[PDB]
Amino acid sequence: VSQVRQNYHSDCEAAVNRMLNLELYASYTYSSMYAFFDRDDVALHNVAEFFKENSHEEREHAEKFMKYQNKRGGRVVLQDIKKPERDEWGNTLEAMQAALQLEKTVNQALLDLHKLATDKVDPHLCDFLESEYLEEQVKDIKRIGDFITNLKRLGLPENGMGEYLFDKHSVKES
Amino acid sequence: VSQVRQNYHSDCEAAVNRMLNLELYASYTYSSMYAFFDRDDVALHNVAEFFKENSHEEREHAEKFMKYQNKRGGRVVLQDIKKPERDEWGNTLEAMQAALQLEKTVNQALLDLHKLATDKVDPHLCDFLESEYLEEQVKDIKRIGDFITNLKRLGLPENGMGEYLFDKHSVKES
Amino acid sequence: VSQVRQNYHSDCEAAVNRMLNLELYASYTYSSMYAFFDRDDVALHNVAEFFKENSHEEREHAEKFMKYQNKRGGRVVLQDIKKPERDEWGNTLEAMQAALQLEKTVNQALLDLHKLATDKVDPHLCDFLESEYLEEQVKDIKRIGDFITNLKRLGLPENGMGEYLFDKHSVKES
Amino acid sequence: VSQVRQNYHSDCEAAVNRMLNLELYASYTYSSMYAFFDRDDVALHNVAEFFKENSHEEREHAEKFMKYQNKRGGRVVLQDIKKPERDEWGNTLEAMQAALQLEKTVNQALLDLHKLATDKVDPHLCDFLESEYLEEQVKDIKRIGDFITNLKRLGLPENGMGEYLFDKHSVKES
Ligand SMILES: [Cl-]
Ligand SMILES: [Cl-]
Ligand SMILES: [Cl-]
Ligand SMILES: [Cl-]
Ligand SMILES: [Cl-]
Ligand SMILES: [Cl-]
Ligand SMILES: [Cl-]
Ligand SMILES: [Cl-]
Ligand SMILES: [Cl-]
Ligand SMILES: [Cl-]
Ligand SMILES: [Cl-]
Ligand SMILES: [Cl-]
Ligand SMILES: [Cl-]
Ligand SMILES: [Cl-]
Ligand SMILES: [Cl-]
Ligand SMILES: [Cl-]
Ligand SMILES: [Cl-]
Ligand SMILES: [Cl-]
Ligand SMILES: [Cl-]
Ligand SMILES: [Cl-]
Ligand SMILES: [Cl-]
Ligand SMILES: [Cl-]
Ligand SMILES: [Cl-]
Ligand SMILES: [Cl-]
Ligand SMILES: [Cl-]
Ligand SMILES: [Cl-]
Ligand SMILES: [Cl-]
Ligand SMILES: [Cl-]
Ligand SMILES: [Cl-]
Ligand SMILES: [Cl-]
Ligand SMILES: [Cl-]
Ligand SMILES: [Cl-]
Ligand SMILES: [Cl-]
Ligand SMILES: [Cl-]
Ligand SMILES: [Cl-]
Ligand SMILES: [Cl-]
Ligand SMILES: [Cl-]
Ligand SMILES: [Cl-]
Ligand SMILES: [Cl-]
Ligand SMILES: [Cl-]
Ligand SMILES: [Mg+2]
Ligand SMILES: [Mg+2]
Ligand SMILES: [Mg+2]
Ligand SMILES: [Mg+2]
Ligand SMILES: [Mg+2]
Ligand SMILES: [Mg+2]
Ligand SMILES: [Mg+2]
Ligand SMILES: [Mg+2]
Ligand SMILES: [Mg+2]
Ligand SMILES: [Mg+2]
Ligand SMILES: [Mg+2]
Ligand SMILES: [Mg+2]
Ligand SMILES: [Mg+2]
Ligand SMILES: [Mg+2]
Ligand SMILES: [Mg+2]
Ligand SMILES: [Mg+2]
Ligand SMILES: [Mg+2]
Ligand SMILES: [Mg+2]
Ligand SMILES: [Mg+2]
Ligand SMILES: [Mg+2]
Ligand SMILES: [Mg+2]
Ligand SMILES: [Mg+2]
Ligand SMILES: [Mg+2]
Ligand SMILES: [Mg+2]
Ligand SMILES: [Mg+2]
Ligand SMILES: [Mg+2]
Ligand SMILES: [Mg+2]
Ligand SMILES: [Mg+2]
Ligand SMILES: [Mg+2]
Ligand SMILES: [Mg+2]
Ligand SMILES: [Mg+2]
Ligand SMILES: [Mg+2]
Ligand SMILES: [Mg+2]
Ligand SMILES: [Mg+2]
Ligand SMILES: [Mg+2]
Ligand SMILES: [Mg+2]
Ligand SMILES: [Mg+2]
Ligand SMILES: [Mg+2]
Ligand SMILES: [Mg+2]
Ligand SMILES: [Mg+2]
Ligand SMILES: [Mg+2]
Ligand SMILES: [Mg+2]
Repeated sequence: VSQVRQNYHSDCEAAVNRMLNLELYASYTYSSMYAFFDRDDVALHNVAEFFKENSHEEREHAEKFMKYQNKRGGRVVLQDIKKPERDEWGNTLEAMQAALQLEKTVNQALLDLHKLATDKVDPHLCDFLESEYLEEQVKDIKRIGDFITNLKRLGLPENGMGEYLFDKHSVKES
Repeated sequence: VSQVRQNYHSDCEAAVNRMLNLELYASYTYSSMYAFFDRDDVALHNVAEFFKENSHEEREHAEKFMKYQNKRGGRVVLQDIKKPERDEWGNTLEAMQAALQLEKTVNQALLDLHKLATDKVDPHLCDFLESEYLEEQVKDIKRIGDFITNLKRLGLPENGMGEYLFDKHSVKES
Repeated sequence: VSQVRQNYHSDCEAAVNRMLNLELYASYTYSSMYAFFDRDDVALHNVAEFFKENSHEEREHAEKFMKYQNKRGGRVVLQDIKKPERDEWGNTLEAMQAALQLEKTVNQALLDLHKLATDKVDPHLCDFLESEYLEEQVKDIKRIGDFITNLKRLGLPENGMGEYLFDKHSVKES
Repeated sequence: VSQVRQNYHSDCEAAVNRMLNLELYASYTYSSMYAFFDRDDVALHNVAEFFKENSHEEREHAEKFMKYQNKRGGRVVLQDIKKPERDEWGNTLEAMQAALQLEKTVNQALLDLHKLATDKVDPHLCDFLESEYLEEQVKDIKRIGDFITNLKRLGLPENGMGEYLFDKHSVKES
C-alpha cells in the first residue's frame, strides 16, 4: 500500500487509468483532424489550428490524471493509444460532428467515473472531476454544437464558400 | 434558533466544533516540532521553519471553521487544546512520519465530516470541505510522503550527512 | 497525385509516417518515466520534469513530421502508439540507460530515413533531417551519456544520497 | 583561373548562370501578373500585390546567384530575360495555376542543379541550394496549392463573389 493512500478504491484507481487512456485517444483523434485540414487539398488552416490546440489540451487532461493518480497513491498504468477511427475527415462539418461525438464520449466516461467515485464515497475524486473536467466538457460541447449549427446554416457540405467563410470567421485566426 | 440558520443540522454544528479543535491540536503539534528542530542540539533550521509555517496554516484552518460556524448560525464551542503526543521528535524522519500520520488523522476527520454533511443533505458544507480542505490535505500528504521517501534514500536515521542535505535542499531556505 | 508533389518517393512518404509513429512512441515512453519519478515512493521531481519536457519535445518532433508530410504532398497515416516497454523504471540510472537506448533507436531510424532519402535523390528530405533532427539527437545522446557517467560516479544504484544529489544538481530545478 | 576558385566545375558555373536567368524569368512573369490584377477591369489589388512581392523575391534569388558565382570565382554571364508566356492571366485561379507550374519549373531546375553539384562533388553548392533555395520552394509550392484548393472551393472561375472574397481573406491586405 502507498504511504499516502487514503480513501482511494482500487476500482477508482483503475478507472482513472482508463480515463487517462481515453484522453490520450481524444488527443490523437484531434491530431489526425489537424493533419487533415493542413493537407494541400483541404487547406482550412484556422480549422486545422483549432483541432491542433484541442489535441494539446486533451494531452494536458491526460497528464493531469497522471498527476492525480500519484497524488492519491495509485499507480499509472499505460495502454496503447489506439489510432483514430478515420484516416480522413471529409470536411469541416463531418469533422465537427465527429468532434461532438468524441466530446460526448469523453463526457460520458467522466460522468461514469463520477458515479463510481460517488459509489465508493470519494469526495476528493468527485471534486476533482467537477472542478477540473465536467464544466470544461459542457462548454466545449456547446462550442462544437454552435459550430455545427453554423456549418449547416452556411450550406455544408455542398457550399464551399460557406466552408471558406466558417474558417475565416468562426474559429480564431492562426 | 439563529435568524440566519437554514439547513444546518445540530450534528454538523457539533462536528465543526470538534474539527476546529483538531485543527488547533495539529497546529500545536507542528509548533512543538518547530521548537524541537530549533534546539541547539538539533539545529535543522529549514526543517524547523517548515513546521512553524505548517503550525500557522493549521491555525488559519481552525479560524476558517470559526467563521464558517458563524456564517451558518452555529455557535463556536471551544475545548482545551491537548498538548502534542511527544515532547521530543527524534530526528527529521521520525518527525515527518508523525506529520504524515497527523495529516491522515486530520484528513480522516474531514472525510468523516463530509459523510455527515452528505447524510444531513448539506451541500454548502460538502462544498466548503471539498473547496477549502480536502485537496489541500491530499497535496500536503503527498508532499510529506515524498519527503519520507527522500529521507529514507538519504539514509536516515543513521546518515547525519543525509539529514543535513535534506534540510539544505528539500525544504525551502529560511 | 497531390498538386504540390514533386520528387517525393512513395517509400519516403511511408518511412516518414513510420518515423512519426516512433517519435510518438518515444514521447509516450518519456511520459511514463515522468509519472514514475513523480510517484510518492520515488519522488525525484527534477528527474520527473526532465522526462516530462522530453515527452513534449518528442511530440513536437512528431507534429513537425506531420507538417512535413503535408508540405511535400504525402498523406499522414497514423498507427497505434504502443505503450512503453516497462511500467516501472527502477531508478534514475536504469531510466537514463533506457533513455540512451531510446535516443539511439530514434537516431538509427533517422539515419535510415536519410539513407532512403539519399537513395531516392531527395535533397529536401536530407536537408530536413540534417537541419531539424540529426544534430538534436547527437546533442541529446551526449547529454544522457554524461548523465549516466555521473550517476555511476555517484554510486547508483546503491547510493541513495548520490541519486538525491543528481536530482538537485545535474538536472534543471523545476 | 580565378585566384579564389577551388572545387568549382565549369558545368556548375554554367548551370548557375542558367538558373540565374530562370529566376529573372520567374520575376518577370510575376511582374506581368501584378500588372494584370492592377488593371481597372480586373481590380484585385491584394492578389496584384502578392504577385508584385513574389516578383521582388525572385529578383533577390537571381542576385544571390550572382553573388554566389563571384564568391566561387565563376563569371556571371547574362542572357535575355524572355517575356512571360501570356500577356493576360484570365483570373485568380488561372494565374495561381500558372504560378504553381512556374514554381515547380524553378524547383525542378534547382533539383537538377543539386544533382549536378552532387555529381561534381561540390558540397558547398549542395549546401547553398539546400539552405537558401529548396525549402523556400517547397513552402511556396504548398502555399500556392492551398490557394488553388480554396479558389476551387470558392467556385472559380464562375463565382465572382468567391474571387472577391479570396482577395479579401486569403492574401495579405495591401
Ligand atoms: Cl485506500
Ligand atoms: Cl473514509
Ligand atoms: Cl480498494
Ligand atoms: Cl489499470
Ligand atoms: Cl485491442
Ligand atoms: Cl477513413
Ligand atoms: Cl466517439
Ligand atoms: Cl471544469
Ligand atoms: Cl451549395
Ligand atoms: Cl466576409
Ligand atoms: Cl472581415
Ligand atoms: Cl437549520
Ligand atoms: Cl433543505
Ligand atoms: Cl438540527
Ligand atoms: Cl460542540
Ligand atoms: Cl480529556
Ligand atoms: Cl517524548
Ligand atoms: Cl495522528
Ligand atoms: Cl482544498
Ligand atoms: Cl550511515
Ligand atoms: Cl550539495
Ligand atoms: Cl547548492
Ligand atoms: Cl513525386
Ligand atoms: Cl528530381
Ligand atoms: Cl513514388
Ligand atoms: Cl504509411
Ligand atoms: Cl502490433
Ligand atoms: Cl515493468
Ligand atoms: Cl529503445
Ligand atoms: Cl538538428
Ligand atoms: Cl552505496
Ligand atoms: Cl576549380
Ligand atoms: Cl575537392
Ligand atoms: Cl572544370
Ligand atoms: Cl554560361
Ligand atoms: Cl531564343
Ligand atoms: Cl495571352
Ligand atoms: Cl512554367
Ligand atoms: Cl531554403
Ligand atoms: Cl457561380
Ligand atoms: Mg512503503
Ligand atoms: Mg487495484
Ligand atoms: Mg478506453
Ligand atoms: Mg479531455
Ligand atoms: Mg487497431
Ligand atoms: Mg468550476
Ligand atoms: Mg477552454
Ligand atoms: Mg476542449
Ligand atoms: Mg460561444
Ligand atoms: Mg458546392
Ligand atoms: Mg434572534
Ligand atoms: Mg446542537
Ligand atoms: Mg478531537
Ligand atoms: Mg488543517
Ligand atoms: Mg493530558
Ligand atoms: Mg479546489
Ligand atoms: Mg499549501
Ligand atoms: Mg499543510
Ligand atoms: Mg512536490
Ligand atoms: Mg551516523
Ligand atoms: Mg487534385
Ligand atoms: Mg505510397
Ligand atoms: Mg515503428
Ligand atoms: Mg524525437
Ligand atoms: Mg502490446
Ligand atoms: Mg548532403
Ligand atoms: Mg545543410
Ligand atoms: Mg544545424
Ligand atoms: Mg534541446
Ligand atoms: Mg531530446
Ligand atoms: Mg553538457
Ligand atoms: Mg543504499
Ligand atoms: Mg589572376
Ligand atoms: Mg566554363
Ligand atoms: Mg533557361
Ligand atoms: Mg526563385
Ligand atoms: Mg520571344
Ligand atoms: Mg533550411
Ligand atoms: Mg517566404
Ligand atoms: Mg516565392
Ligand atoms: Mg499556410
Ligand atoms: Mg459568375
